Amino acid sequence: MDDIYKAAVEQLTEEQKNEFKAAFDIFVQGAEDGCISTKELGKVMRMLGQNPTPEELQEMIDEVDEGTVDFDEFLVMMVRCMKDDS
Ligand SMILES: [Ca+2]
Repeated sequence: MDDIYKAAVEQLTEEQKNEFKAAFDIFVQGAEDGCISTKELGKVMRMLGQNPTPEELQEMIDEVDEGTVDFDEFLVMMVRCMKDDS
C-alpha cells in the first residue's frame, strides 16, 4: 500500500475497516470488479453516514486518484470526509 495512504488508514479501527469494506462491496460485482465509479463514490460514502458535496467529490478524485475508485482510495476519501463533520 502507498505510504501516505497509511496516514489515513491508520486512523480507522478494525471494526470501521470491516464495515466500510462491506459497504464498498455492495457497489461492485465482486467476482469481476475492484472499483466503483465516481457517482457511486458519493453513494457509498452516504451509506456510511457521510455527506460529501459534488465539488468535494471531484476534488477528492483529483487529489487521491492514483473516473474510478478502488477500495484503498475509498478508505482515504472516507477518512478525509469523516474529518469535515461539524
Ligand atoms: Ca461498529
